[PDB]
Amino acid sequence: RVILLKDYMMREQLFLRDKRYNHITITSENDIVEAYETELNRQVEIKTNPIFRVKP
Amino acid sequence: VNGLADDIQKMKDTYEALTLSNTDVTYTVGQKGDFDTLNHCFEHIEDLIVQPKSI
Repeated sequence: RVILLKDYMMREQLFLRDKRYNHITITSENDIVEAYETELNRQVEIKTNPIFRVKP
Repeated sequence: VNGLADDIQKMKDTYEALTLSNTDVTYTVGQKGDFDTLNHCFEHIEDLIVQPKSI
């Protein structure tokens, strides 16, 4: 169980690839977790009939 | 002896208040929050010796 404290402000991107994380749960002491300007802009391009680049 | 212990605890609190400058805070107002009403929360903030980086 990963608990984000009330002081945490999201400023980075979490990228998981090929990780079988069935068990992990992410919970916050707050109802809403705000997302501010990410330090490093990592974008993933989706190769689909319409091509659209996303920063998740 | 309890008075001496309370003085030492007040010293802990003063040091933490001084070092609070380079951290950030998050006060929750509500029934179950840190402060009962918004008026209390900004009465506490106005009393801070050193203003933190971002409340």
